[PDB]
Order: sequence, then C-alpha cells, then structure tokens
Amino acid sequence: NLQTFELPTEVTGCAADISLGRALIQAWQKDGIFQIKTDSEQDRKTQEAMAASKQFCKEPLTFKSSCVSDLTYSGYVASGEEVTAGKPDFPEIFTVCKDLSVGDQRVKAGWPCHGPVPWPNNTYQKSMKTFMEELGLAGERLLKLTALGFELPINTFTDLTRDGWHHMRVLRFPPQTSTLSRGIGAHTDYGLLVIAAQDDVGGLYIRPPVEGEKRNRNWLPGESSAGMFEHDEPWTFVTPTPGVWTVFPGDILQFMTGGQLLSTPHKVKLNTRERFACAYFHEPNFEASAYPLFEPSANERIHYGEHFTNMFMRCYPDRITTQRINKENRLAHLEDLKKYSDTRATGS
Ligand SMILES: N=C(N)NOCC[C@H](N)C(=O)O
Ligand SMILES: O=C(O)CCC(=O)C(=O)O
Ligand SMILES: [Mn+2]
Repeated sequence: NLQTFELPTEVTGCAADISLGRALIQAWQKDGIFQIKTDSEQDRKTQEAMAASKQFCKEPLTFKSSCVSDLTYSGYVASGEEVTAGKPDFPEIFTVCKDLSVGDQRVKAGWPCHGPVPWPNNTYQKSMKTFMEELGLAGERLLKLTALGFELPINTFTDLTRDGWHHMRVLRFPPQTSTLSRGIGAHTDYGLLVIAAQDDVGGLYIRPPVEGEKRNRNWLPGESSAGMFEHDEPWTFVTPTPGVWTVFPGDILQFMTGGQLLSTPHKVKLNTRERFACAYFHEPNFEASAYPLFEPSANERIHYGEHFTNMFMRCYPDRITTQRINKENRLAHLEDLKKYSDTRATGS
C-alpha cells in the first residue's frame, strides 16, 4: 500500500513544507515510490493526454512512423524498436522532448538531441504541452520539498532545472499475444524525478530499496542498470488507482544524494488488454552538471545532456537521430558546447 500525499500549490519553506519533504524522502527510502493526489485540472489534463494517445495509436503505422526527426529523439517508436538490456521492448511510444524549431540557436549549432517535436497534429500537441506544463509545476514543488527534507537550500535542485530538459514518453502497451510477457525490461530513468500516470489495466512493477543491495550507477558506462534484478524479488506491483500520479527518483537524484535516494528500478509486464501510460521526466538543463551534495570534496560530476544523449543512443541504435549524431560527430559538438556555449544557461 503506497503512501499518497497532497502537495501544496506553492512551496515556501514553512515547517509544514519541511515536514512534507521529510515524509517524501522517507517514502522513497522505504517503498521506492509514492503517489501524489491530482486535482480536477491535473486529472482532466491527464485524461485528455491519454485520449489523444489512444487516437494517435489508431493511425496507420506508416503515418505514425513518419513522426520522426533526425535532429531530436522526439516522435514515434514502434513496438519492438526500442532496446533495453539487449532485448526489444514492446510498447509503441511517442516521445516529447523540448520543442525547438530550426530557428533556435542550439538547433542551428547542431547540438545533439535538439530539434522540433514531429507532432502528429496540433490537438495532440496542445494536449501534451498543457499536460507537461502541469507536470512541470508538480516537479518543481517536489524538488523544493526534497531539498527542504535534506536540510538544503530550497532552490538546490530547481537551480539545475531552469529551462530543464523535461520530456515525456507517451506509451501504449499491446496485449500479450505471444509467450513473451516482457513489456519493458528492468531499468532506471535518467533525470531528477519521474512522474507517471497510468490507466486501469496494470503492469508497472517497481523495486524498493533493499538493505545491502548494490545498485549500479547508470550514469557510468560500466554500470548500466538496464536488466539488473529483472527476475529477482522484490518487485512491487503499482496498483492502478484513480486520481494519482506516481513519483520516483531518477539517476541524477541517486548521484546527487550519494545513494541516500536510489533511482528506482522498474519494469512493465504486458497484460491481457492494451495499457496506456505516460511517464514524465523532470530533468536538469541539458547543460547542467550534477554534483554530490553531501561530499563537496568529491570531483565526480554528471553532465546531464551527455547522460541523456548516451542513453537515447543506447535505446535507439538504428534510429535516424542516432545515425545523424554518428555521421556528424555530434558527440564532439557536445564536448565543444561544454566550453563554448552562448546560451548563458551555465557560467558567467
Ligand atoms: N527511455 C527510458 N527512460 N526508458 O525506456 C526503457 C529503458 C531504456 N531502453 C534503457 O535502456 O535505458
Ligand atoms: O509504463 C509505465 O507505467 C512506465 C514506463 C516507463 O517507465 C518508461 O517508459 O520509462
Ligand atoms: Mn522508465
């Protein structure tokens, strides 16, 4: 039985906010996840996004597959196209990253992963953008509360999320039709927070913290978390519950907290019916470097955009986006922009 919290609309640092942050941390440390109650507008926007997803997925495959870009990873992923731990995953997905036109300087400069969302239509665009703006408000509340719970300055995490690389995976899992029940293999997500919504069908499992269990640092190429613990208990079923979003930490929170919080491993099983879900990623700015909060002498850093780019290249080795990154050596640009960017997102 997960804990469910109502968040205040604004987080100011009062005693109630600090107390709530303590409780959020404790729930992550015990269960790996908690639920936040949605209000009528949060719920309406969730349901409108789910409905737009259902209508898009009914479109012909050739049309859905045309919603792709060789500049951004935004757009369609066919069932069986994504790889997790060397094995295909079976949802169809529409990924929404920051929507930047070719008029944006970062796109003109050829920054990896920067480009315009290949929206299927302008009603889908509006529904997803409205939903993601509401999700972002919740992400910022959660980050202020988490800072307060760790006795950190309230803006510790939000200072990294200005123009943050927030993105969302809009998912449809097919019903199980073969002997394979794997929807998505075990993995961890990459940023600060994951805020997710699901329909009534069910299929998400999460792994709580386990005393003494070593957790891979998925930001390191030699410690991918993909596939880890896939067939080992414990796995907690996330029971579909009306009127909530779930929240769990991503890789950046594990790193910054030195493992006081863990990036929650999770996986999806196919069910007897198709299943719609949306997973939202509240992320640092592409140019931000995460750092250990509790070890100021530690020199390790995570360049968030580098982590995102590495992850999406491993997910989609043959996608046109990945091919163009390799063909234009855009990973080298990524090293260049670390030192010669003009955006002012970081540095003097
Ligand atoms: N893309 C995200 N956030 N999740 O998808 C599943 C994990 C991904 N294929 C991986 O190998 O990490
Ligand atoms: O299907 C879900 O509920 C979550 C999916 C997920 O974790 C992801 O797409 O990364
Ligand atoms: Mn995930």
